[PDB]
Amino acid sequence: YVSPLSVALGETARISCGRQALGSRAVQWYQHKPGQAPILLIYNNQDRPSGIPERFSGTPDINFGTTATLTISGVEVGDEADYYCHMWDSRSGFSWSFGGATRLTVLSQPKAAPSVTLFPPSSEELQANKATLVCLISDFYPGAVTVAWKADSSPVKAGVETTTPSKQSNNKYAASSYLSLTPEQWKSHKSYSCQVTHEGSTVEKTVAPT
Amino acid sequence: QVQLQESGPGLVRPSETLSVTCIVSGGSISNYYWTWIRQSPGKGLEWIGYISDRETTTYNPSLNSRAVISRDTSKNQLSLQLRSVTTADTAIYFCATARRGQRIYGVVSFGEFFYYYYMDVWGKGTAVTVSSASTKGPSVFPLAPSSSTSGGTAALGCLVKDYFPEPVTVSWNSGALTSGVHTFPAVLQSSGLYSLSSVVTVPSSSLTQTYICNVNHKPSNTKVDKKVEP
Amino acid sequence: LQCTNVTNNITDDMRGELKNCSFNMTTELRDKKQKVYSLFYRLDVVQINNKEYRLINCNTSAITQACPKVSFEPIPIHYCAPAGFAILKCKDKKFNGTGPCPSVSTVQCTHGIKPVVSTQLLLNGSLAEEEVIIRSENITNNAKNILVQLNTPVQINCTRPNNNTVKSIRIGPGQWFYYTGDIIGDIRQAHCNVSKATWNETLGKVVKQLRKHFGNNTIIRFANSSGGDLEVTTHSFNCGGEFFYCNTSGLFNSTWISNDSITLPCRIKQIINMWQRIGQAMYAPPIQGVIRCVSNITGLILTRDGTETFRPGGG
Amino acid sequence: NKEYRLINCNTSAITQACPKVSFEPIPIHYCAPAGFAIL
Ligand SMILES: *[C@@H]1O[C@H](CO)[C@@H](O[C@@H]2O[C@H](CO)[C@@H](O[C@@H]3O[C@H](CO[C@H]4O[C@H](CO[C@H]5O[C@H](CO)[C@@H](O)[C@H](O)[C@@H]5O[C@H]5O[C@H](CO)[C@@H](O)[C@H](O)[C@@H]5O)[C@@H](O)[C@H](O[C@H]5O[C@H](CO)[C@@H](O)[C@H](O)[C@@H]5O)[C@@H]4O)[C@@H](O)[C@H](O[C@H]4O[C@H](CO)[C@@H](O)[C@H](O)[C@@H]4O[C@H]4O[C@H](CO)[C@@H](O)[C@H](O)[C@@H]4O[C@H]4O[C@H](CO)[C@@H](O)[C@H](O)[C@@H]4O)[C@@H]3O)[C@H](O)[C@H]2NC(C)=O)[C@H](O)[C@H]1NC(C)=O
Ligand SMILES: *[C@@H]1O[C@H](CO)[C@@H](O[C@@H]2O[C@H](CO)[C@@H](O[C@@H]3O[C@H](CO)[C@@H](O)[C@H](O)[C@@H]3O)[C@H](O)[C@H]2NC(C)=O)[C@H](O)[C@H]1NC(C)=O
Ligand SMILES: *[C@@H]1O[C@H](CO)[C@@H](O[C@@H]2O[C@H](CO)[C@@H](O)[C@H](O)[C@H]2NC(C)=O)[C@H](O)[C@H]1NC(C)=O
Ligand SMILES: *[C@@H]1O[C@H](CO)[C@@H](O[C@@H]2O[C@H](CO)[C@@H](O)[C@H](O)[C@H]2NC(C)=O)[C@H](O)[C@H]1NC(C)=O
Ligand SMILES: *[C@@H]1O[C@H](CO)[C@@H](O[C@@H]2O[C@H](CO)[C@@H](O)[C@H](O)[C@H]2NC(C)=O)[C@H](O)[C@H]1NC(C)=O
Ligand SMILES: *[C@@H]1O[C@H](CO)[C@@H](O)[C@H](O)[C@H]1NC(C)=O
Ligand SMILES: *[C@@H]1O[C@H](CO)[C@@H](O)[C@H](O)[C@H]1NC(C)=O
Ligand SMILES: *[C@@H]1O[C@H](CO)[C@@H](O)[C@H](O)[C@H]1NC(C)=O
Ligand SMILES: *[C@@H]1O[C@H](CO)[C@@H](O)[C@H](O)[C@H]1NC(C)=O
Ligand SMILES: *[C@@H]1O[C@H](CO)[C@@H](O)[C@H](O)[C@H]1NC(C)=O
Ligand SMILES: *[C@@H]1O[C@H](CO)[C@@H](O)[C@H](O)[C@H]1NC(C)=O
Ligand SMILES: *[C@@H]1O[C@H](CO)[C@@H](O)[C@H](O)[C@H]1NC(C)=O
Ligand SMILES: *[C@@H]1O[C@H](CO)[C@@H](O)[C@H](O)[C@H]1NC(C)=O
Ligand SMILES: *[C@@H]1O[C@H](CO)[C@@H](O)[C@H](O)[C@H]1NC(C)=O
Repeated sequence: YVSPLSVALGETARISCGRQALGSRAVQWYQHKPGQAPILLIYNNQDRPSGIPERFSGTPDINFGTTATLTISGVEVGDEADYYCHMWDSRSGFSWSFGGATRLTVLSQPKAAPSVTLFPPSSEELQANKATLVCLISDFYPGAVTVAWKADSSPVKAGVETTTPSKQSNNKYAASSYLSLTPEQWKSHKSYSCQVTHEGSTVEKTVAPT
Repeated sequence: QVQLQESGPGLVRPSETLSVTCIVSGGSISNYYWTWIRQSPGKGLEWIGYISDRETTTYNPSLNSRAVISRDTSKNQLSLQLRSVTTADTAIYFCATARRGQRIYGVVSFGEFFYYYYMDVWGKGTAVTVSSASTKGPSVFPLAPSSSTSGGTAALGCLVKDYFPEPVTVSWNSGALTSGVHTFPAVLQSSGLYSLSSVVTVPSSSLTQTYICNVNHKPSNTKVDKKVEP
Repeated sequence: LQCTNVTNNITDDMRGELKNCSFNMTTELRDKKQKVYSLFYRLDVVQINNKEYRLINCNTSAITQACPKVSFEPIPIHYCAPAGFAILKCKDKKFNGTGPCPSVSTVQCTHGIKPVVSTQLLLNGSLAEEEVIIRSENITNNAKNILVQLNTPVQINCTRPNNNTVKSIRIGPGQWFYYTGDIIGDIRQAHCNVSKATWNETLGKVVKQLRKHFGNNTIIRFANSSGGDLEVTTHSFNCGGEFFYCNTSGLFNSTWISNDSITLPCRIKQIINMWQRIGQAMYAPPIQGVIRCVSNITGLILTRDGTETFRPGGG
Repeated sequence: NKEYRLINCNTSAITQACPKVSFEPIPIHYCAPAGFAIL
């Protein structure tokens, strides 16, 4: 499974590799973003492919006894991804499974107030005798928010479907919440308020039938 | 100098033959090694098998009883087939080119060396899901603006109602508009279907510019172009 | 013994060469026992038939280990005669080994002589002053071994790179056995090097003098040993404390007509029986660390077969 | 518990004396061979 690591922004990090070798090694260091194309940083302990910046480096085993640590100088927000450490040594055979995933985290990022937008059910969806209030949150950090629905003043607590926050291209987070209701209940209550609590701040968006 | 592009069905029934194809545009397929890797949710990524330039295959022992990899000569493509798939084979499949290096620590004559492999160039990746439920086409409903901030910047979007399975590709004006666009992760409703929404932030002075959202669901072969208007 | 391979994890070739063996053994108290494990070379154990094994010496002899303080490294020995007796040294540089010597001297003691027990290759011996000298009782008899003495020594580099460890285990009251504990680092093969060009040159100067008793035109060749016991068909010697047996097919593999370095794989023994009487066996206690010894090959023990072929040996 | 063991077991082998020899010391006169003397 995955093991966590926490590094400050701009400081150098040393990622430790598990299941260290018993003999001569030609290790591989792979960077994998969730769902994207994985990109290796190191194929031979020292060597890197063309295009990889000099910030990433791997420890050669110049004398037997050294461990494989992935050293990153000037850690930025884009370096936050999983890191796999493929291990090949003389004493062991064909290594099929990659090394344990290393969840790198870059602390001290600038927090962002959540950009919230509330959409009432569309006319064509109401034509289908269904309603889904859609509350979207974009461009916020850290990705830890709580969503609450309000009918006028009473909470809803029913028919709510919320996704875990997922990163976008802005290196901030994005999330969505769907409140499924019948058209009669949508027109029943005066207005509906989506409340997003981010850390100690709280943002409320209200929408009402025309 | 090599570009890889994965192509797969996205949905396969249980106990069948999953087939995916990786298209290569960079160079010849008989010069470098090639391999398949799969990323399953909740688990670390697994190395399943590889094919050499001399056309020799090797497979991971856990799935070697079920997997096979082939390489096309006329087409710059490499295919992967998996027999008798179950609910555990659902994953994002990546094709990758690989280079064979041998690491030597002693005398060449004695042996005392081993081959190590590394995958420098990868493909974008194709998602493959396994389920017995049939395919569903997405319903698209235009979420109109509220006429949202004080004035200038305002938000609109398109709601992709319940569908099956992932993913859904959403574009705007057939790719003409790119500023402020943001597509959000889908949600798995209790019905067993995914629903998403894609929004755009545009100035209120521009509001009509005839914004058309194009939704493509490959598993259902549905291309839906929907207009939005207040 | 209950024995397993040490899992090379590579192609299953030399897994038996070195083997992990667990067994029950006595302790300092008569009523209690202790179950322990060790590492045994392939050459010291034989199967039963499952993964059961047993020591080679059990069916044939009683076994005793050497005390770990005495060293098997040979040191010079000067042999001397008492009062009223003398040693006659012949100083002729072309002495055939038999017959009248014209220049004779007398001594009370010989020079420093190292008791090097070797086979097919004489190690750390004396050097011929000129040419290379060939000696045999009846050179025309193939049943008499041929002793070749060199004038230019050929250097040999022997090594076991396995970083072995010793494990002290109490067998009885006042008894501490020394097992092979573990192997630190890589598991490689013990082997010996000799420079190829020097060996070729010395083989040439050997055959030029061999032609003095068989003819200039007759073609002779060199091949490996023809068979017999282990100690005869191999280059057998004691390096660093442990007993090495090196395959010599890569040395005598040339046919010579009228007119970089090579390496030899070596295996390791520690259960050795005496070459005169079988019924007494010695266990060589394992030596810690990496073993490496450099020696001078200075002589050969060849055997004729009856063109001609020569095969080494001499047990 | 009340279990015990001999002191010599962990360190040495043990042998008992034969019960006929006496450890009582008796006089010893040390002497030199021919050609030597004691001062
Ligand atoms: C008795 O007789 C015996 C037989 O005659 C004799 O046996 C000899 O034993 C010794 C040891 O006991 C053996 O020595 C070993 O040699 C190994 C091989 O070294 C050769 O190969 C490497 C690698 O070659 C690749 O890379 C270069 C570029 O660097 C390319 O040009 C090559 O083409 C090749 O790359 C391609 O090909 C590969 C294979 O197809 C592909 O995989 C690859 O992708 C490419 O396509 C060369 O670099 C070596 O060159 C060096 O030596 C020459 C002379 O030959 C010198 O000019 C100069 O010094 C060169 O630097 C050589 O040609 C070694 O790997 C091995 O040493 C490693 O292992 C030990 C033990 O684990 C480590 O402690 C040690 O640190 C070494 O690790 C280094 O190297 C590896 C390999 O990359 C690294 O991964 C590792 O991190 C570390 O790198 C560090 O050091 C590098 C420099 O050394 C540096 O560049 C790095 O950046 C990093 O800092 C060991 O020395 C010897 O081979 C035996 N003899 C024979 C004939 O086999 C015995 O001695 C005799 N005597 C006795 C028993 O007493
Ligand atoms: C032929 O003679 C040579 C020397 O005359 C022998 O080489 C000697 O081998 C021994 C055992 O391998 C070496 O002893 C070791 O010395 C190192 C020194 O650092 C020490 O650390 C070890 O604990 C061990 O005592 C010895 O040094 C070495 N002599 C030289 C000059 O290097 C060789 O073994 C002889 N050949 C045969 C077959 O006996
Ligand atoms: C191996 O042979 C060489 C050459 O005969 C020996 O080197 C000689 O050693 C003697 C005695 O120590 C010296 O008097 C000579 O001057 C040395 N000559 C040279 C050229 O080095 C060497 O000692 C021999 N080694 C062994 C272990 O027998
Ligand atoms: C063989 O293994 C031993 C350990 O079993 C190694 O001994 C170490 O040597 C280094 C040398 O600086 C010391 O710092 C360590 O304290 C030693 N370890 C112990 C446990 O004593 C030895 O170096 C190895 N030899 C080879 C050739 O690999
Ligand atoms: C056996 O080992 C010795 C020493 O390890 C080798 O002799 C060395 O040769 C180099 C030549 O490059 C010299 O620079 C050193 O001074 C030599 N060492 C000594 C102690 O003289 C020798 O070449 C090896 N022989 C073989 C056949 O490999
Ligand atoms: C070691 O492996 C070899 C490989 O064929 C096998 O023949 C042998 O029985 C094995 N021995 C043990 C003790 O596992
Ligand atoms: C030691 O004796 C026990 C007796 O129960 C036996 O089970 C065990 O196999 C013996 N040890 C070995 C290595 O066979
Ligand atoms: C002891 O066993 C070995 C194993 O093959 C055999 O070669 C040898 O002849 C046996 N010795 C006796 C005396 O039975
Ligand atoms: C050795 O040389 C001497 C010198 O004449 C000779 O008499 C003798 O026959 C030779 N013996 C052999 C076996 O060559
Ligand atoms: C040497 O051997 C041959 C046959 O092998 C024999 O005829 C001859 O008599 C032997 N030489 C001596 C001196 O006995
Ligand atoms: C062999 O060659 C030598 C030259 O060193 C020569 O003196 C001798 O006469 C030759 N022998 C014969 C039989 O021709
Ligand atoms: C020695 O090596 C040769 C080839 O290198 C091989 O044919 C022969 O069988 C080997 N001898 C032994 C005893 O292993
Ligand atoms: C022995 O010589 C033959 C002929 O040159 C060669 O083919 C073979 O490889 C040699 N073997 C060894 C062990 O040197
Ligand atoms: C044996 O036991 C005694 C009891 O204290 C202890 O002093 C002594 O060191 C032990 N001997 C050994 C070799 O451990």
